[PDB]
Amino acid sequence: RQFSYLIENMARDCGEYAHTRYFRGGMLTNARLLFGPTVRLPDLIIFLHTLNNIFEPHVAVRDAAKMNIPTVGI
Amino acid sequence: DPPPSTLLKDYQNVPGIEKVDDVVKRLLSLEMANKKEMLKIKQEQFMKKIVANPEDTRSLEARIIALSVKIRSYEEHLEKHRKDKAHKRYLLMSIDQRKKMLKNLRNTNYDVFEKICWGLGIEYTFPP
Amino acid sequence: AKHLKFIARTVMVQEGNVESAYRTLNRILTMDGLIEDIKHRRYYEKPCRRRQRESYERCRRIYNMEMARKINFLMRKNRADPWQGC
Amino acid sequence: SNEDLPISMENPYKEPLKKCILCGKHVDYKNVQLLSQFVSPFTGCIYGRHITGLCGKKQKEITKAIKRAQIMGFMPVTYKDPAYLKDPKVCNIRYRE
Amino acid sequence: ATPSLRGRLARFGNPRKPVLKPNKPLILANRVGERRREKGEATCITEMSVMMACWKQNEFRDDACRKEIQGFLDCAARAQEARKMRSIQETLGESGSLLPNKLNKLLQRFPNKPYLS
Amino acid sequence: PRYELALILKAMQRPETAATLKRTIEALMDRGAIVRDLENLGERALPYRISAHSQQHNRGGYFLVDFYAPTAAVESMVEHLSRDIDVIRGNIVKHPLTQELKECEGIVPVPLAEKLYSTKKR
Amino acid sequence: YHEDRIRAKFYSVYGSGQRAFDLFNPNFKSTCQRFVEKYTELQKLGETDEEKLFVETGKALLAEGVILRRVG
Amino acid sequence: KNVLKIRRRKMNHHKYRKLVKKT
Amino acid sequence: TKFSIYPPIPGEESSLRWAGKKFEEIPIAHIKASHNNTQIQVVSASNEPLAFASCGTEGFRNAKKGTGIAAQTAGIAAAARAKQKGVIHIRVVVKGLGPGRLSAMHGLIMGGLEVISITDNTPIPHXGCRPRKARKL
Amino acid sequence: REVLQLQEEVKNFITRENLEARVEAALDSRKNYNWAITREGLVVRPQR
RNA sequence: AAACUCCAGUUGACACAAAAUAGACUACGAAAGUGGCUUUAACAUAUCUGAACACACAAUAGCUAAGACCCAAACUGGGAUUAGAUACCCCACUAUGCUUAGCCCUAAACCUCAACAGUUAAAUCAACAAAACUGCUCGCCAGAACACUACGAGCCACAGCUUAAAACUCAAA
Ligand code: FES
Ligand SMILES: [K+]
Ligand SMILES: [K+]
Ligand SMILES: [Mg+2]
Ligand SMILES: [Mg+2]
Ligand SMILES: [Mg+2]
Ligand SMILES: [Mg+2]
Ligand SMILES: [Mg+2]
Ligand SMILES: [Mg+2]
Ligand SMILES: [Mg+2]
Ligand SMILES: [Mg+2]
Ligand SMILES: [Mg+2]
Ligand SMILES: [Mg+2]
Ligand SMILES: [Mg+2]
Ligand SMILES: [Mg+2]
Ligand SMILES: [Mg+2]
Ligand SMILES: [Mg+2]
Ligand SMILES: [Mg+2]
Ligand SMILES: [Mg+2]
Ligand SMILES: [Mg+2]
Ligand SMILES: [Mg+2]
Ligand SMILES: [Mg+2]
Ligand SMILES: [Mg+2]
Repeated sequence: RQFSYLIENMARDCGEYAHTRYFRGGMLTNARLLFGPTVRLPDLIIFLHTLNNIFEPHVAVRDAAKMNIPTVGI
Repeated sequence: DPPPSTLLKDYQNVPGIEKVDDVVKRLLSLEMANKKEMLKIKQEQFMKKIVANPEDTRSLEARIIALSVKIRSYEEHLEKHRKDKAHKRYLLMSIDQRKKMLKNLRNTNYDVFEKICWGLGIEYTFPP
Repeated sequence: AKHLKFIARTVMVQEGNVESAYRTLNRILTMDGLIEDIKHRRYYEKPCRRRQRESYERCRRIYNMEMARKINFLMRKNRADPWQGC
Repeated sequence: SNEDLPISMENPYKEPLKKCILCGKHVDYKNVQLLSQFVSPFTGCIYGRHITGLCGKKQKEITKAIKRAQIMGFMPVTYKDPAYLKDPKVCNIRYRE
Repeated sequence: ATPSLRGRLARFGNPRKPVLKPNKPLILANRVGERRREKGEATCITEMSVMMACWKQNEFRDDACRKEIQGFLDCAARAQEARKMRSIQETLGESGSLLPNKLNKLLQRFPNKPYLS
Repeated sequence: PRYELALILKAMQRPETAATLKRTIEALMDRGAIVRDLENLGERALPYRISAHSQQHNRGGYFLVDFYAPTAAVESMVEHLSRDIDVIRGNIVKHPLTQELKECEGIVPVPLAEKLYSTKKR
Repeated sequence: YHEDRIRAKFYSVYGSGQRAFDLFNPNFKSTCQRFVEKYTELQKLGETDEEKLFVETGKALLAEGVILRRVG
Repeated sequence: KNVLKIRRRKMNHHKYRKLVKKT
Repeated sequence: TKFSIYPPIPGEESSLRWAGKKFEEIPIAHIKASHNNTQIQVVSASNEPLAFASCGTEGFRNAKKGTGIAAQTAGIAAAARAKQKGVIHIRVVVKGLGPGRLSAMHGLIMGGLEVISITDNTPIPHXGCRPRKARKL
Repeated sequence: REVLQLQEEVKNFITRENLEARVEAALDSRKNYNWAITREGLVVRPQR
């Protein structure tokens, strides 16, 4: 969260997308329900931090692989 | 048993031990030491009498002599402590481990096996 | 019985404050383990039960001391949120 | 090969091992002044090593020395000898609030 | 210093008999016990007997024992507020380092991880 | 071996105290002991009351006798001290200076034990 | 690194310098690093003794105006 | 584990010991 | 001088005094706090009985003897008989962890006696007689 | 070296000849085994 | 309540009983066990496994003989409780716990996790418990119940111990 604001601005500046908030269950594996049947998912997910705030892997790492989305991660 | 006046194994080969005061000889003798020191003297006597090299302690002969000295100490202990079940076990186990040493020495070196039996007064017996 | 008297387990009263003197004495006897010892000596505790109690009390100390160590370690993090809103 | 690569060796900054206040000193049963420093003033109870700060080797020597001195007629059992109440306080325990 | 746990539990590779037989795994939970209560004990009994002691001597005549009665009466009033003030102090959390609910939110943020991730 | 006799004597005048030490040291010599030194620790109040030979004692003279003797002399000497009416309490211990203190490097820290429980999720 | 042996002794003998580390400047040189550089130079001049190579280094810095307050 | 197997053996042994006393 | 909770040692030269009497000369209040009954005896420093009061001697019976207020009443009674004999300052020696352990001391104070020291003499065997078996409840 | 050290000490041992003289000499002297330790590990000998 | 008032409290004298604190230590022993002090003797094996055909041990309870006896305490007696109370609660007291000399040879004698060597590599891994395995050897096991039983044999054991089935029964345990 020290860098949430910085990362959110970098995404907007490059014309891309940021998710720095609490990651809800099924954003990727249940995207059609949450957003709609025609929702387009990300083609690439870049992790600037791969751990959540309890020192475990971010749930989106596993869920990105489930949806066969390539991940870049520090 | 060696005489009480016998010097300890450590002080027997220091130069000039025969010219020191009598009081100093008593303090370096078996009389002023524990029984374990008397057993080290007994082990040395058997080594020179039996083994070809008295300095080789890892030979099967030396182990049989070392254990035979322990066996005699257990017997003397149990003569006064007849309800000491712990040392009765050590005695019976030690007798069985010497027989296993004597067996392997008889199979490997009979000429030495005979000298060990004569020297230590062991009558080898075949198990039933 | 054979020792001198008024030396062991003796606390002097200051300015007639008997309440504070008794609390000091009781605190002394507790820290030295005499109170729990006296309590556990009213009825015979059989060895199996004493061994079980000692194990339970020793395992409790380890857990309580390790939980205390973690609380002290994390207490600095109880400060206000530096990134409120993010 | 390369001069800037790390080299294998033992930690040069490693601190010397800590020692108990009695490390290297002889614990005699006749030295009641020393032994009295490790018993409770009010009850004569031997302090545990978490109070005395001694290592296991010296905690045992102190315990065995106290038990020997007590029954041989050198040390009281039920209280600390009052002569030794003003000696240096080496144990980590406070009985007053 | 926390007591040692090396060689204390019955385990493969540990030759000796176990020193400890914990009925629960020695693993820190992510919560602490509740702020327990001290079972209440009867109050003001010392004043109660001063009132009752004088009553017996003066044949239960209040006029003679007015001063001893006012003592017991005031002591009871103070204990009724002291108990209520005690409840307010409990919420404040001054006595403890932290309230069990405030100390559990802190453990929620740094949960013990006895497993691999 | 080398022994140390911790001797608490009845509080007496100098002449009777000297006779007791001589009579006690001669008993050691009669049993084959080589007496090395005699140390006076001073007369003091006992840590507790000691009853010995139908008498109650509150003070005593503390003396040490360093000597070498055969192992069989100890048992016989302990019996001798039990009958001497001027001895309050006598103990024979192995001389502490015989036991050589091994060197100590310091306190080796004990790390918290690991892998006591499987890493399965509970 | 080899110099870690020199750094351990310098901190033991003279302690940490009262001068403050500036880890933001990538070319910062502490009193210990200045000591190590002089210690390395004198070793390359053929001196091989350790206790002698350490005392001569302190003198060189004092001549240059460096403050070396021995801890004990 | 429960002690139901131990309990079966407990009663068998009790009844046997009692039978032997009776006869 | 700073206050010492350690009692003055007999034979040494202390400056503490109570009505001109040394610590060794102050009478002793022996309180036996049992689980059922409290017994209080005030004796002189020369071991001469001066007063005795128990919960039973003050008209309490059965479970009423094993109460704090019963011991407090016994303390007042012992204090009254002790004060008549010239006792002001007393040394308290309490043995036992009964309910009248502290309450008995209050009664001594309410009865007019000044407690200068408190000593615990609860018998603790160091290994001794086997206590009775545990009760099933 | 141990026999040499021991040979000198034997000169100061007690014998039936010097027994009475060594007893009186002991009664006149005092040996103190008491000393205290500090939190810093320093010995504090007694004031005598 | 009964019981005791030759009772209780203070002080002194005071053991063939039991061993606060230390011990938050984790050691010794083959196991059983072993935590007051001193001394003496003293803790098998210079490959490993290995005797249920042997030898020597083995908590507690128990038997036989002679002693000790503080306290505890089966049984028993009294008090109380209860519909009953052959219990739980209270008091008293014995066998017994102790010593000596013989026996008896049993424990949830279980840390229910065999000895020796080795591995953390993976295909980790039913579940739970105390992670998963490799080499090698001995011991043991093969539905439940009958059955720590019957019979036989052995034994200082005689209402005993060890070894230990079958028939009938069930479709589960
Ligand atoms: S740390 Fe060295 S003896 Fe204690
Ligand atoms: K003890
Ligand atoms: K078990
Ligand atoms: Mg293995
Ligand atoms: Mg369990
Ligand atoms: Mg259960
Ligand atoms: Mg059945
Ligand atoms: Mg219940
Ligand atoms: Mg009645
Ligand atoms: Mg084998
Ligand atoms: Mg077998
Ligand atoms: Mg048995
Ligand atoms: Mg028996
Ligand atoms: Mg009784
Ligand atoms: Mg009945
Ligand atoms: Mg009896
Ligand atoms: Mg006994
Ligand atoms: Mg067991
Ligand atoms: Mg089994
Ligand atoms: Mg096997
Ligand atoms: Mg059976
Ligand atoms: Mg059978
Ligand atoms: Mg049969």
